[PDB]
Amino acid sequence: QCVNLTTRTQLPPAYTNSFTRGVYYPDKVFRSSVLHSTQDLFLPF
Amino acid sequence: CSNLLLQYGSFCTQLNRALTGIAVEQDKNTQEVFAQVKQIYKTPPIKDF
Ligand SMILES: *[C@@H]1O[C@H](CO)[C@@H](O)[C@H](O)[C@H]1NC(C)=O
Repeated sequence: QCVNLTTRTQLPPAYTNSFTRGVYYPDKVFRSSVLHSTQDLFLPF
Repeated sequence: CSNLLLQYGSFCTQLNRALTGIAVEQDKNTQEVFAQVKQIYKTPPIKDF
């Protein structure tokens, strides 16, 4: 059993700007004071 | 191939640095040869030498 919502006031989808977000560690290795380059799936700035 | 090449960024940075040094050196050579004097003299209109 499950109920479907009926009261909705919907607008067109909104957008914003993601800046310098979405960076994650690409490995389980400890590096200190190093400028490391990588390529992977990332959110563009 | 570029993803595989990413681990040779040190080598490629070295190469680009060397070539940039060469280019700056060429500009320096031309300047030190020709720009000995920074007063652009112009010949007199009359030719009585
Ligand atoms: C929600 O209501 C019923 C189930 O209660 C379902 O069959 C129906 O597909 C849903 N309505 C819409 C617009 O999707």
